[PDB]
Amino acid sequence: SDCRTYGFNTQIVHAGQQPDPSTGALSTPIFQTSTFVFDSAEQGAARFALEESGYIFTRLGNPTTDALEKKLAVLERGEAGLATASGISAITTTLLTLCQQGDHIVSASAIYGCTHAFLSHSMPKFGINVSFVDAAKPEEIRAAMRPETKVVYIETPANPTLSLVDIETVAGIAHQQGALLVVDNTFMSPYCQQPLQLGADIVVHSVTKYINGHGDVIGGIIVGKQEFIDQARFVGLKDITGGCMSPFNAWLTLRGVKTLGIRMERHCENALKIARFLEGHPSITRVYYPGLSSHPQYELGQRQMSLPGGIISFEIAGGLEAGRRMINSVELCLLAVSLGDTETLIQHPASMTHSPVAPEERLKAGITDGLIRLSVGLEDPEDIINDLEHAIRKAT
Amino acid sequence: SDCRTYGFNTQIVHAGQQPDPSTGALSTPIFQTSTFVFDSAEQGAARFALEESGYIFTRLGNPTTDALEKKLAVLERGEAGLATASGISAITTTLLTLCQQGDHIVSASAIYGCTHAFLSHSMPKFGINVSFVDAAKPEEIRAAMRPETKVVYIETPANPTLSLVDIETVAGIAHQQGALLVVDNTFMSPYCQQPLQLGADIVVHSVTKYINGHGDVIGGIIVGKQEFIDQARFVGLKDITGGCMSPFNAWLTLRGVKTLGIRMERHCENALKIARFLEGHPSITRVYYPGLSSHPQYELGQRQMSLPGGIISFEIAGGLEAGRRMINSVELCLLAVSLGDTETLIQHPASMTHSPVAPEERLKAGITDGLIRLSVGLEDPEDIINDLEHAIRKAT
Amino acid sequence: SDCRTYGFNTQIVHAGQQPDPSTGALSTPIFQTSTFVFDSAEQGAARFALEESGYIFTRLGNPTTDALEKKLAVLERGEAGLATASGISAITTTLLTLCQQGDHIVSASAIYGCTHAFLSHSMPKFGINVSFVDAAKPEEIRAAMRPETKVVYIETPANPTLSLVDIETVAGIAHQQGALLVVDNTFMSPYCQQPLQLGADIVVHSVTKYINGHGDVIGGIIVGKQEFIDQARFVGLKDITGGCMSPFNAWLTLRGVKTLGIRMERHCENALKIARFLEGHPSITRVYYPGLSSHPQYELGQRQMSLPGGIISFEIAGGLEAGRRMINSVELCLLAVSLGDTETLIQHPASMTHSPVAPEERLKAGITDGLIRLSVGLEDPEDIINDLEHAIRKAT
Amino acid sequence: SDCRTYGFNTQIVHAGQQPDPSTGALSTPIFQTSTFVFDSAEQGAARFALEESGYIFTRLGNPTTDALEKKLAVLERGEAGLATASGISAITTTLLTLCQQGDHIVSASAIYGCTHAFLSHSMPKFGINVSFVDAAKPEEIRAAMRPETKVVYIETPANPTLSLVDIETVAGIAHQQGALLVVDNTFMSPYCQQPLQLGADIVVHSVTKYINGHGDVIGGIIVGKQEFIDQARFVGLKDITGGCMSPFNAWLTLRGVKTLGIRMERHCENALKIARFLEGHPSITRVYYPGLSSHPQYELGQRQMSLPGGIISFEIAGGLEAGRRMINSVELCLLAVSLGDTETLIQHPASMTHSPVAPEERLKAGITDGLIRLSVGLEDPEDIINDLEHAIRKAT
Repeated sequence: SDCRTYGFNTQIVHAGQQPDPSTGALSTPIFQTSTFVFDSAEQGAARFALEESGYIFTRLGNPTTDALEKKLAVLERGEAGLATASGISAITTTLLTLCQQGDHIVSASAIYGCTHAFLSHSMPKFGINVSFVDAAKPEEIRAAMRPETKVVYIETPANPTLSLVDIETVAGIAHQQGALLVVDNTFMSPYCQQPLQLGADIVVHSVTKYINGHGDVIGGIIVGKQEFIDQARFVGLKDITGGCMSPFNAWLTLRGVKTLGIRMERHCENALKIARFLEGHPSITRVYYPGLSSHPQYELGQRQMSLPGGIISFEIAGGLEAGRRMINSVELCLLAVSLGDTETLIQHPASMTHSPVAPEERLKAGITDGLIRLSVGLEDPEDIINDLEHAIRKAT
Repeated sequence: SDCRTYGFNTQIVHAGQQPDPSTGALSTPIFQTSTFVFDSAEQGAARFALEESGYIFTRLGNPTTDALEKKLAVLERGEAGLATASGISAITTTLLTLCQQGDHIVSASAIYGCTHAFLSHSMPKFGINVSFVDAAKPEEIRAAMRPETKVVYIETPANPTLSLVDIETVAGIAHQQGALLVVDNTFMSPYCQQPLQLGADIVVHSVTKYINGHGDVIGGIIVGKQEFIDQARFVGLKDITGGCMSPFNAWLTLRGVKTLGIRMERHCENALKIARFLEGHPSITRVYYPGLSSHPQYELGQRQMSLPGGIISFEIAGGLEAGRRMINSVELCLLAVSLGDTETLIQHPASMTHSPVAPEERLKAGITDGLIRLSVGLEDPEDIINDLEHAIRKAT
Repeated sequence: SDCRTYGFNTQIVHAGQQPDPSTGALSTPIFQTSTFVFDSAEQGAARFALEESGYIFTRLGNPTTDALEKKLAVLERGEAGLATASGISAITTTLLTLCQQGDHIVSASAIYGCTHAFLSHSMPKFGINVSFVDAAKPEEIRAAMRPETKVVYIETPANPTLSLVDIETVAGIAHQQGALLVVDNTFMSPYCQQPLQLGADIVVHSVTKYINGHGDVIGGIIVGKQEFIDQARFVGLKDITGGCMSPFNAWLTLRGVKTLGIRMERHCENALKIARFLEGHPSITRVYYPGLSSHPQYELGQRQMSLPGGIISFEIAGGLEAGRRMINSVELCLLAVSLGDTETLIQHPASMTHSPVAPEERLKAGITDGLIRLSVGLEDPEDIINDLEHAIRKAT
Repeated sequence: SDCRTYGFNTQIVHAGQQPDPSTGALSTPIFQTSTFVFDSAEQGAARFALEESGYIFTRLGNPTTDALEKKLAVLERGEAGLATASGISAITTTLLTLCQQGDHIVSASAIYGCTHAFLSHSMPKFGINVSFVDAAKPEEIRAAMRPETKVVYIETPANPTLSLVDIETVAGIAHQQGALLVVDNTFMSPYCQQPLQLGADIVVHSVTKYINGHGDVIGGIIVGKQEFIDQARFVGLKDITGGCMSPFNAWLTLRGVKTLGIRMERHCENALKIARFLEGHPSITRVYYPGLSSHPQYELGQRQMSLPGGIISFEIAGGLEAGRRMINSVELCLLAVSLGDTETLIQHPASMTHSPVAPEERLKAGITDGLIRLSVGLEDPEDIINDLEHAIRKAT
């Protein structure tokens, strides 16, 4: 049929893929090649004028990476996809394709840090100005728009305390004033949230996280309309960042994404159990998780997301020293700064990533001294709860 | 000892590599990982302040890719290396790290086309102006410099007719006026030409070509001083292009580069034989190759390069139709647009890549109707000559 | 702690694995090496006398493949593991290590065909005789034992009609007469059945099927006591079959097995729904599935297996021509002879694999003209049922 | 044309390979798949009766590994090839396919040790007897043949002292009495020696050594007539050893073998220089190398081999303690037991591999206390000579 017609789990498995026409191989072959041969001089010009269907060099396009791009276009309900070297490269290829000297961007403040440096330092050095706002208050977005504004940029849920942004409302706003809305959907995956279906124009992900899911690939993807994707490919990728994905990396992420549905169901079932345990514990002051009915935006969460996610933040009694003790006493959870792997990962920003930042500066950035972030994996939830209970008790 | 002390062939083999300290594995392991675990909260902050020796996430750095970077630093005689997703990404990470709105660049006109689009369209859209000149005349370089000029950019040899640029003379010029010189050494590899030893500040390569050598990796490398490489890594890569190399790609290129010396000796021995054959053939009007004593810059070539290279251009009698016939009649050489593989590759720009460009426009770009470009491989030179003789005879 | 202490899902994730001691890499590195270097002459003899802990050459042992072997030892509750090139190599390395000229084997008749050729042709040519029996009747096993009998060999469930063998009862029998029991657990995986816990001495699997799960690796594993595994390694592998697993293949199977629990739960949930649909359909004469209470050995199944599996056989009304029509009319299920992949696979032995065998010969081998075998995947069960209903209706 | 018509270097590059018909990809794709899909029930039976051209499962055959097999068939001038998991598996698949209970084998004594255990212990346990002789004296081969003799087995050159066997003379002998001759050509590669052209029936190699050449693959190949290769595939591989090669391993060895000609020329040029240096050194008692005119079989070497190889053995003054000191004092050569890598490898059997064997037993096995074996790599020969001179001087 057409893969766009089956159920969502059937699409995760089949979309963008078929048996190799030449041999019947069921697995997508790894086309680990730099160049592609023509059968005549005429076929050579046909392709080079983009008139012919074909490949020319991998930096431009490849059969392996084309399969991954078509799969993720189906899952997010967009026209076309484009793969990239990193999550960062997906966001920069995007915004450097759209913007030029004299343009303006409105951005959420609560976004990924490497993204925050690109927007606050690199963009202004090329003539592109950025205003940062609290995107949980849609009126702040409206008040910062200018006649020069080309793009509005948001993430949801947002780190470190998992606050939300009302995608449908923000899209309407940006579009009223002739801007595009760009959403980073890395935290949720297309299994749990679909920003294009709520009005967004372009969606980006680090596949490094849940879409791959196995902790062994650095990569990104951009999904949107065909006429935007063509410019992102033939200008942004080709003539600006040079951030292409390797064919082996595309094959590993096609392999990881086959299990996306069954991994997201288990991540989210395990995280709800662990968040209820932490909510009842007398040494934990706060628990930030969208699935708990005390979250300040619980009802928006219930309309916009099909599940509440695999990430939890929480605050331990006793501040900086207590969080340092808790982290040093886990024996099953692993200390690391990534997320979305099959193993449970834990980190304590105040004593780890943000140790050089000044207390009152982190504080205005949402990061208290006792805040711990947990990426819940696929282990038995009992075992994770037991490791947490033991480390909390010691710490406190 | 110190790898910087052995002969050049010994360095190609050993530099940047050692047996795995943990197991004795002779091959560099493939660290195909997205993240790295800390043993305590304290080790986590140590590394994050860059105080500690270690890895954090692969986008930033990885043990596999660190080996490739250290090897190529040794071979070019530079302080440090930085690997990247493509040849394009090496050049863009470089120039976007150095330049900002209001700066100026002086560039050769005879450069790789994707590089020509980045410089003529993308840079001016960010506030960075570029002047193009004929770099074989060092006076044109001098006359275009301005008080705003940060960088001079050259390739040598240059495509499509293999003209040269006097690296030592151009370095002196740029430095007199306080600019940096950036050289693309893709065509020669560090086995045949060493731009840092002649005065250049930074060297870039597509490893896609000879450094890998096997037609199965898209990649780049930048070599320079440690204080420039640190900024290219922690700002250009991390916060601008996001163009990191995958660890599998770094491992394949470490494997390919082991044979660089013996491949470059054979490429260059085969190309001199084939260029002498073509020079004596009555249906060939011109032969462009640095090893023929009739090349207009033969003596500069003899001082700056240790061998004359594996690439040849040549013009066939009868213009456009004759070149189309010749290309369609080879049976051993393959039609393709890359170079530096183990197989011999042939292309005819006028009927292939540049068919949509207007005759008189290509002409001013050095490309006549009869020009063919040949990348000589590792086959028996007799067999390649026989395939050429047969196709020329038919065509003409 | 000790991985042998956590819950089963925690073990699937963590057992046999840890962060790389040298770098902190979370993913097991790929040690794609043929040899290992010594630091002195003395360390060289230490290892060669097996006194020292270390590696020597990969055919013998490797850090990547050692991780997979230790994981699967934990999951089956055995002392040690040994990886191999194929499912076949696991069974042959096993039985050629145990047996010699003049020995005897008692085997089930209902086993995998390539195994049936090794036992009926290759073994007798080396002096080793084999008696085949119906292993669902434990008295037939007892009546075939001889004073020379070293090994009893069984599979359960068994193909093509999914009959069972009572592992606990057969172990007791073999042991009473001083033989070992060897069980092929390929169909169930250690998530659903644990033969060593019921009395078996040695368990073998093709990892090609569910343990890998992704249709991209050919491989096997043998699990047992350390003193048997040492002989299988240093004699059977080293001096008889030479069937070692590559380190890349071990890394892909470690990656696939991370999801084993969540894949087996979904395979088995989807297969029960599809088997109930087929049981109610008027054009299907029989349905063979252990989860249906009409299976002749339902209660044994309920004691020995934790779930009923992802495989179903069934007979369509109208014999040979009807089965050929049904197979040619599916549009989502794929025609192929493997099983345990993420995609649903279908086959019709009478018109496909066994077309050259004589009707009455196949018949005595359990294979009727209308028998179809289905390997249920991870797609939406509604979509699979709809594709079956459509193809059955046409066929019939 | 037909690849069988070009020169030898052209064949190393091109034979068995072509651009992918479906996409034009120049590199052979990696078909990393376990199964292959049929388009109808009829195509399924066609292939299963071996009537149709196609693949079924990788254990049996694969497009990647088929390319490697066809290349090596061309290079050795045989009809067909068959790839395998290890060098050992190539030899065992071979001899277990040919022989059965009651048969006899005549073998050289001076062969690889793992091969010596298979022949002296495993074969007699299956009813197959073996007589060992000194194959440098063709009369000993003749005197051991019996009416039961099916196969004669030789290696040349032979380890540890590089003595030779006259292939043409031994073939004539075996054939006079109706046996097959099987030659292990691992030490030479098909670039330097071609046993099928001198009368041998079957040739085997470990590709682990020179054919791969890069120290990162364990593998083997068997080359012979099509009717022998078919039985080795459909019976020996399928029903006896199960020793198939993975498709990634076949792709790495296709990539390594592209440089075989240029690597063997440099290995052999470097080894002749190093063997002349050692021949003139007053602390070295003997030098075994086929290229020195004092080798006892120099003239046979000059007729049978096109170059003299990359391996050297030599004896240091002072016996066991002197060899232990020399090995512990090299700083560029690496201590290891493999050979044929791009790095120079050294070993001292008496203090390393054979430390547990009794002095007088090793002695009868050709191994004196002072014997060192050197595998010469691709480094600068000056650097290797300097490292040897320094270590010899200290030792002595």
